[PDB]
Amino acid sequence: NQASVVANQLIPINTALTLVMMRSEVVTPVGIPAEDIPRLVSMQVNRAVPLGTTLMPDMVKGYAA
Repeated sequence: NQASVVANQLIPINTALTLVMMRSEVVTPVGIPAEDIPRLVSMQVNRAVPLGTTLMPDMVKGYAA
């Protein structure tokens, strides 16, 4: 089924995303699609994102699908 991006470590506020930060899992509710990982790289989050949190569109500065 449909995988989303999930935080693979705590991602602090205002921190640019790296590939080691993002895993993919089938979770609900559904978040940013796992195929968008590659383009989230270097975008910043606007809040701290705890380990295992699904990344949602409103958490990433500048994201529009």
